[PDB]
Amino acid sequence: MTDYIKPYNNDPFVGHLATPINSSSLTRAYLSQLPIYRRGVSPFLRGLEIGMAHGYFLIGPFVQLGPLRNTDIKYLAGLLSAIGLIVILTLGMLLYGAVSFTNDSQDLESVDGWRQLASGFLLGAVGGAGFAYLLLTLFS
Amino acid sequence: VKVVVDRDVVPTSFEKWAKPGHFSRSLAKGPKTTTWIWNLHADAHDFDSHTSSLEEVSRKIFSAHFGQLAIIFIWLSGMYFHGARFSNYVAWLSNPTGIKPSAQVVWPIVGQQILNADVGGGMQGIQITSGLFQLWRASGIVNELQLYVTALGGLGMAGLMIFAGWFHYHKAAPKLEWFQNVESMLNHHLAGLLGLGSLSWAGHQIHVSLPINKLLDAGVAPSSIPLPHEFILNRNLMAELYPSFQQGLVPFFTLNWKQYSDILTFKGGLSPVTGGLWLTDVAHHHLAIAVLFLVAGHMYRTNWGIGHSIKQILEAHKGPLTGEGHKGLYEILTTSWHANLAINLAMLGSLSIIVAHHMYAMPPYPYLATDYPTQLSLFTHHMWIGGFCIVGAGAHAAIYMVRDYSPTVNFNNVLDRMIRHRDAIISHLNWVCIFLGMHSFGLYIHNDTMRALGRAQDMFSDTAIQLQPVFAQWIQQIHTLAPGNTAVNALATASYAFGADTVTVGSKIAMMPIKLGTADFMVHHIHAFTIHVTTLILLKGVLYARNSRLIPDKANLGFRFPCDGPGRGGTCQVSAWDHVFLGLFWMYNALSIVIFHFSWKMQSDVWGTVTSNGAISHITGGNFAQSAITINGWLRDFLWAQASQVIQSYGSSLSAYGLMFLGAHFVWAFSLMFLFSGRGYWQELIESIVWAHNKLKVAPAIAPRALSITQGRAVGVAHYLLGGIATTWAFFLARIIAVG
Amino acid sequence: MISNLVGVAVGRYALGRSDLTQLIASMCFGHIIGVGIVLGLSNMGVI
Amino acid sequence: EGCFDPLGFTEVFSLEWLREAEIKHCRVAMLAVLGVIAQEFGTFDFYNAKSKLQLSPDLHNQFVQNGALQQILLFVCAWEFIVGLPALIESVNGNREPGYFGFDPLKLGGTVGSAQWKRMQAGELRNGRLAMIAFGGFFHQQLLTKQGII
Amino acid sequence: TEVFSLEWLREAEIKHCRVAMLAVLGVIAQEFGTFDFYNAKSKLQLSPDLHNQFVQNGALQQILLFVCAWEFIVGLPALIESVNGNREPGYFGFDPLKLGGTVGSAQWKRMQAGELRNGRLAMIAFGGFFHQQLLTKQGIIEQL
Ligand SMILES: CC1=C(C/C=C(\C)CCC[C@H](C)CCC[C@H](C)CCCC(C)C)C(=O)c2ccccc2C1=O
Repeated sequence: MTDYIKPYNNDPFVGHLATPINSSSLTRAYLSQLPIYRRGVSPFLRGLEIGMAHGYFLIGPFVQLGPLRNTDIKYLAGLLSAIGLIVILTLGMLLYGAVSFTNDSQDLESVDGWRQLASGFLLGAVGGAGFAYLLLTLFS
Repeated sequence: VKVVVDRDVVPTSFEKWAKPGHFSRSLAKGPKTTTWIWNLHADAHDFDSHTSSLEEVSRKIFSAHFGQLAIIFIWLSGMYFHGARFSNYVAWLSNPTGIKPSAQVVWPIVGQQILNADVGGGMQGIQITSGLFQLWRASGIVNELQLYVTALGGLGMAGLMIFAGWFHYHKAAPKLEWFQNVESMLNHHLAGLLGLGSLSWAGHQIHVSLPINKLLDAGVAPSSIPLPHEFILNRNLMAELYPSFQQGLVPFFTLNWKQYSDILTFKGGLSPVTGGLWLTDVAHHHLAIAVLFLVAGHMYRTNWGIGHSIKQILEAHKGPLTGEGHKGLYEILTTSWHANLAINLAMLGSLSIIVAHHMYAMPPYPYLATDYPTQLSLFTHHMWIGGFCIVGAGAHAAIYMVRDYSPTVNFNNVLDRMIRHRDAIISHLNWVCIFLGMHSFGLYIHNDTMRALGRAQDMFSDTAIQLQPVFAQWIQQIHTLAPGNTAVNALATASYAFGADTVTVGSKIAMMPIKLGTADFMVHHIHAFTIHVTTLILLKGVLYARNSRLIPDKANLGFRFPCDGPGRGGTCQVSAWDHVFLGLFWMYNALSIVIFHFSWKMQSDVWGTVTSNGAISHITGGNFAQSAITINGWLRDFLWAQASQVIQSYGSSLSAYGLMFLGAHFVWAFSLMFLFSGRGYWQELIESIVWAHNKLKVAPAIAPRALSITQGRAVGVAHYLLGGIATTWAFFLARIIAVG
Repeated sequence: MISNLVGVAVGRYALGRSDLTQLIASMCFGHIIGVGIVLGLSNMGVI
Repeated sequence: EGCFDPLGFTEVFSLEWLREAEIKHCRVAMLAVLGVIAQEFGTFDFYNAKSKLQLSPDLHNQFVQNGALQQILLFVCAWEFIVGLPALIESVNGNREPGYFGFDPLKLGGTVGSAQWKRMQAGELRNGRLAMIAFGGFFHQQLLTKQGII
Repeated sequence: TEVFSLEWLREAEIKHCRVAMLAVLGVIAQEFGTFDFYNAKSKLQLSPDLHNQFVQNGALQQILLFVCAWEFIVGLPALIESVNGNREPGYFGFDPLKLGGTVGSAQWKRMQAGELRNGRLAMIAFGGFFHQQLLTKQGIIEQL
């Protein structure tokens, strides 16, 4: 018994190696459950949900606050700016795999699986901008 | 707790004064360099850079305490003198409105007599904004004789402190054991100083209030004012002015406290006669604070065995995220004279700011709210004082990790964690600063773009309704309904800045329900931006002062060092004292924006005039309902319209505030000489002048050298602040006199 | 009156437990409990 | 002299250099009963009468003729004795004073000699301690209505 | 407790005790013929408030403050060391000091004979002598 087990194991058994607010022991498992870095899957699916999450809310800001927000046409300004930025952002994200070229044997996190998740990101972003598009139409 | 005195340690001799630099053998044998001339004064107050014997360091700082204390007493004893020899306080005592304040006269030498401002009362001079007349009126002082007696009584107390700081030293000297009695120290500071101080002044404004309250507020001449001793020598006079004095400390023992309700009340708000807070509420206030401090002054171990102690109090506080928490903090504060100074400078610095806010919010002195120059000056005065003090708190909280922190002696796992996950603290504050910057000032860029672009500012009006009157509006409404409901014993709010539509006017507006709007959310977040950046850089200098990732051997170099060299791409300005040097600058920007906000928003919506045909007409009538949202309005309607009151004064008596205004930019831009150039070029610049000095041998024995790398930056911030305060000092004292 | 003096006396005698047995501290704190309850009583004001 | 287990200390000072009040507390009471005998002594212009004495007939005018020096000198008299009590021994005491600790040693005195004493010494402050209960025992009634003779 | 500080303290006591005695023997001497006699009409014209701000005496006080300066600028160095200034009064006093010591056995320390008592009596008595006659207009309470 040296120092009586590290002053109470640094208070009631902390541990938590990959936890300190980066992702709790529940949240790190929630990240493994989270599709952006999902286990047991490859081509398209690691992405796809990425776009279905990003493009889904990209309609949000420019509908109420964008440079166009005072007439009836303004329901479209939230989507045109979003889709234009979606094309720009898709190019910017796809270019990362072109910059990387060291792990050509590790095709998942480098080039192959990288493009095989951004491919789902393109349809996810555009489609997700179209998914939240038809959600506020029946109430208007 | 024991009388341990080391009588006679240092003799009384002029021998040390004969040697320039006796405090250090390194600053005595080699005065062959110009740099030594500046090192003699730079280290003159760095007492921990001489001897390490704490029994002598404690016997060199308590000496400086009594020395500074004597300087302050010499300073205060003159204020009562200037308000008697040449002033207008008695005439202002009879006529307070038409007679402007003044307590400084000039002489006919070079035509400077134009500064004699026509204030009235048969005396000309220079207007004052120190609040001396309000304090003296709130003290019951009427005759000039009461000024001279207080001044002559101040000379005695000023001399006794010099003969005290020269007593416990060249004559006496307590041991080192007398300083670890921090337990016995807080029992005499919270009870002897705070306690008896809040009680002694409380017992004064109970018997001196009626020469101000039940006399000077009725309409009696200053000659008809009775004497303060005539009220005490005859208890029935106090009994008639207050029908509670007939008892004379009889229900005080009977616990029939309600019979003392003629002086002890809790009204709230302001008085519609004087112009400030109630003269009876402050007496009861200080009585309430005095008893609380008489209780709070008994908390630590003396020599009877009862009570807590800073030791086991901190040895008991734990916490999950803290680990070995709070323990060792006793050894932190009881060993380093420095260590107490940062927590003092931090608390007292924020205290000066908080009391500055409490000044304008609820004016405690009579005839203070209407006196706009004094009010505006005093707020920003304590504002900048606390700015310097909090940065000094960072300046020394950076000293601690370098000068008095050890990995074996003093230990708190809390402070350990502040240095173990140290890269996380500043990372959080960094992202917070950037989020509060790219938006608060980003929205400034946004709105200034919307106006020059066209119809975008028009569609911003709905967003101008947002944020503003959305938050903090309900807080004011809570305070509107706080009396009666959550304050049954209060017939008024905390201040009339809370009570809506309730305006108190004494020919000039005293307070207003400060209706937030338009851009208060903007400037408050400019504040929070400049506050988080200031806290970031200073806290960075605090916890990165010991362990640094770039250079691991950081403790060897020091605190006020230049850098390391051109290696590692470039190690430049990495000292914690430089985080304070730049910390002074972000504090400078913070306090500058806060004084701008306070000052201008006042006359925008608060300060104004009143007529019977209408209601309220401000000096500048509701301008920052739009001119605050953009950066342009801060120099289109703010920094531009102010030149009509600072420059258009040469034909009057306000010409000095224009000369100091235009001359403060000189010394500020003079700081741009040191904050931009380097010692290398300037050192190549001397040797040419020294060549001309070697041509005629007129070269001094003291070899001409450039300023130190650190001393140049210390002088640079000195001028950036002096030249960066005297301009707004001349500006705050420019318009407020013309529009007073 | 007598009820108030005995009120202070009972407020100082209700302070005689284990944590109060230390002489002068039990008396001073007694007034804190005594006068305080009286100030809480205050000729029965309450609400 | 009857007690058992409880904690409680009669007299005693932790630093035990408290002679400023303790030494004079039986002497301060000597000038207290002086007021009990009081200023009237028989015939001539009597100084004061009845229970009122102290403050009802305290003279209408009294900040000077009630001597400031009279109060001042008390402090001055105290300074001779009371100030000089931490240590502050003076050279005047004694003959052949050099090396005073060596000459005529004192010591504890519990041994054989000086048996059965200091009872007398301790006797006075017993009355002083008696007095504090007894003094204020008459003082509580002074606040009240004080009908007639009281 | 220290040497050089108590030096100026005991000196200032001596340097003013003679001043606090020649002034008493000067203020009493100038008012010996007008002490009583109907209380000199409340000090008569000797009341300081009645004086015309010392019109004729101001230029005289300046001359006095000048000469008195060098008088004390002789007292400052004459105290320094024993020789010259203090040494000649030194052996002068030693002539009565020898007889006084003979009357007082081994030495009879003269400072205990009356250097401190006279020095402090003059100061305290002159401090009270300046308040009873010059620092009270309305008595209110009878002064005894
Ligand atoms: C000018 C300058 C210097 C040189 C600074 C000097 C030489 C300071 C000069 C100040 C003194 C006080 C001026 C000389 C006056 C003498 C003291 C003589 C005075 C005698 C009577 C007037 C009292 C630097 O060392 C430096 C270093 C790093 C960046 C920039 C700079 C920089 O700009």
